[PDB]
Amino acid sequence: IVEGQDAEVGLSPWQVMLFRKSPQELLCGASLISDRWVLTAAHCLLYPPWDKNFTVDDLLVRIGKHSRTRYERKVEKISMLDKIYIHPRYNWKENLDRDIALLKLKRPIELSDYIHPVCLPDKQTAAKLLHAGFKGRVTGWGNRRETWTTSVAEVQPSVLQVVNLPLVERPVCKASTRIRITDNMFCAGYKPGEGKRGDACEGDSGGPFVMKSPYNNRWYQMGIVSWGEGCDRDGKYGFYTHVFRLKKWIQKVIDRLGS
Amino acid sequence: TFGAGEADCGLRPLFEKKQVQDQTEKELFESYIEGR
Ligand SMILES: Cc1ccc(S(=O)(=O)N[C@@H](Cc2ccc(C(=N)N)cc2)C(=O)N2CCCCC2)cc1
Repeated sequence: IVEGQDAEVGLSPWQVMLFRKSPQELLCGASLISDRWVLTAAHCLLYPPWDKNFTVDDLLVRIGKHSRTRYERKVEKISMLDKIYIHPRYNWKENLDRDIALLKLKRPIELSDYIHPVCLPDKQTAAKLLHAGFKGRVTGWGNRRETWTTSVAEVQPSVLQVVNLPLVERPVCKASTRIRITDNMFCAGYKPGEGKRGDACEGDSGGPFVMKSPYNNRWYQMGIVSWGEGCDRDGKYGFYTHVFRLKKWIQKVIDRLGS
Repeated sequence: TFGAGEADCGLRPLFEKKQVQDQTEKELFESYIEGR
């Protein structure tokens, strides 16, 4: 998280972490939306240009961390995936439209203080809450700055980061990027005058953008950290999958069928 | 998984349930009354 501050223990208890089986790296954030399923960005799994194609037996998942680095025995749970669900209409070879995947876990997972589901948005919560200037929250463990690499980079946190970021109107999103923006995407971030900065960045992809309703005091996931041209570049905005615009698909796979 | 809410969902144990706001939560609640 560019311009992150350390998280309070317990702040994103739905935050899952994606990990390569061997050798051991963090690949993306993700969120626990049931005891059974993890939501994440499709690009965490299939991005062809970059040899990303991850088989179910190549990833395991981590729920309930705080440290990026050290296995917190007391609190943390490690599940392997039973199955993966990338969308059939995920358009990688153009603009990553519908960059959304799902992950079914082989165990059901056991909620703690520290392990707990976020709410999926309904109609009244999207319509009310998704407007320009309402800020929502981004978490994860990836870079605090843009990097190439050497033997590694330098810019990886100790602790889960937070930043809170305004949602950006569509004209100013469209206009920030050379790239074809769909009604399935939105952008967040501070406009150029606006004093504060902050962004997701490599490592934060897959993670949740959450918004808290003043109606019932709970959290809804509205975006998934999808993409950006750099990490927090002036003039450029952070791109996010409209989870709700795709609630169609999320329940397709979870109930097997049902529209 | 459901839409709308699992009854338990999105209500964090250490905060929601424990009658406690976290540190950067009023930034959001502010962004709403300054919006509409
Ligand atoms: C269409 C596109 C746009 C940007 C990039 S990137 O290399 O500049 N930036 C990276 C890393 C990244 C991820 C997320 C963010 C962000 N949400 N702020 C920023 C940067 C990216 O978007 N991804 C996700 C897709 C796989 C490549 C890695 C690549 C592809």
